[PDB]
Amino acid sequence: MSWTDERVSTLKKLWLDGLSASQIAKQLGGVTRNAVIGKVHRLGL
DNA sequence: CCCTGATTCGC
DNA sequence: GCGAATCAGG
Repeated sequence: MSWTDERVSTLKKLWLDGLSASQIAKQLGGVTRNAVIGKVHRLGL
């Protein structure tokens, strides 16, 4: 998949909750923990 | 051997 | 903008 606005919203919610990158990756599907960390960085979190 | 985030740069 | 493959550890 791709970083749709929906998926980014989910990432932000879960990260702001303190879930780890691998946990978020598993919840989302379609991305690795690497992709999640990279997106967290580009979002400025 | 399970796990954590951080970074570079080809794509 | 994206994320594999490191980096740097717990």
